[PDB]
Amino acid sequence: EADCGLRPLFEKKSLEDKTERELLESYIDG
Amino acid sequence: IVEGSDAEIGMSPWQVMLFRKSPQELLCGASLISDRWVLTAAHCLLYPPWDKNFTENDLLVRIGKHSRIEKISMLEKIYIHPRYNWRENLDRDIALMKLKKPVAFSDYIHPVCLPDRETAASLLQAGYKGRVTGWGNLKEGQPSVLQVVNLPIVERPVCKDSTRIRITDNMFCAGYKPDEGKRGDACEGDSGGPFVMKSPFNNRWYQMGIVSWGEGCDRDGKYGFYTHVFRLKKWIQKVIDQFGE
Amino acid sequence: GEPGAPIDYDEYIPGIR
Ligand SMILES: *[C@@H]1O[C@H](CO)[C@@H](O)[C@H](O)[C@H]1NC(C)=O
Ligand code: NA
Repeated sequence: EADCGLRPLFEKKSLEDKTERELLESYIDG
Repeated sequence: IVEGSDAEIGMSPWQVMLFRKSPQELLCGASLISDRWVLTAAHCLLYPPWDKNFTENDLLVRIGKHSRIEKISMLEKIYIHPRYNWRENLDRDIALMKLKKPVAFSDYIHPVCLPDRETAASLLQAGYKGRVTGWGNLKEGQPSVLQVVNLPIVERPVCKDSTRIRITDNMFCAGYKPDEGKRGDACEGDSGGPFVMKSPFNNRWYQMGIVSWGEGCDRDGKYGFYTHVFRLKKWIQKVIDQFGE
Repeated sequence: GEPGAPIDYDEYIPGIR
C-alpha cells in the first residue's frame, strides 16, 4: 500500500533497530 | 533461524505465521503486503511428494506476533503460481493468500513493500545483506521470540557450484561463505518467510526474497535459496488485479 | 557488485527445506 515499508516503531519515530546499520554498511562498504 | 537473535518489538511488523487450522500446528512463515494479501512459499501449501495440499479452509494466519495485539485471520482464498515446479527444484516457489477481512494496521502490523526495477537492480547484488526472520528451528528447537538474521546475497556461480539442484533465474542464494567467519541460515519452519532489504533511497523496507529451500541448515559450503520476488512481480500483480477487493 | 539474480520479469529430493 501507499505507506509500505515504514515501520511505526522505527522509521516513523526516526529510530533505528539494532542491526539495520549492518545492511547499510554492506551496501556502501567495499 | 540458525545463529540469529531475538527480534526487537515491532522490528518486522509484516511478519505472518501460517498455521494449520486443525490440528493446530505452525507450518511456515509469510509476509503482509497489504491489508488483504499475504505472501508465502508455494511449497508451504502444495507439495505432492508429501501429499501436501492445503487450501484456504485448512489454514489460518497470525499477524503481529512477537512472543509465543496479535490478530488471527481466516483465509478467503489461496493462489499458487501456476508454473510452480515441485517436481524438480521448487522453481517459482510463491503463493498468495487473501484474508477474509482486512487486517487493521498498528504499531505491530504493517505491510512490506514489493520492489520496483530500480530498487531490485540497486540492492540485489552479491555481498549486499538482507534480513531473514522466522519461528523455525534453531539447529538442523523452537524459539520463544521471533528470530532475526542478516545474510549476504551470494554470487550465482557460487550458488550453482554449491548444489546439484538445477538453479533457475527465479531463485537467488544467500549466506556466509566458509572463510567469512560469520554463520546464519534459515531452517525448518522458516520457509515462506521474507528476505527483506532497506532502501537507502527512500528508507523503506522491501521484500526481495521468500525463504524457499536449502540443504540442511547453516552447513559450511551450503546456502539458503530464496524465491526471486521481483522476477515474479507480474504474477503477483495479475492475481491482485484479478481477485483483489 | 554482480547481480545476485537477473533483473527482468519471468516469461512463460529438492533440498532439505
Ligand atoms: C487440493 O485439494 C482441493 C480440495 O481441498 C482440490 O480442489 C484440489 O484440486 C487439490 N489440488 C491438487 C490435488 O493438486
Ligand atoms: Na552455509
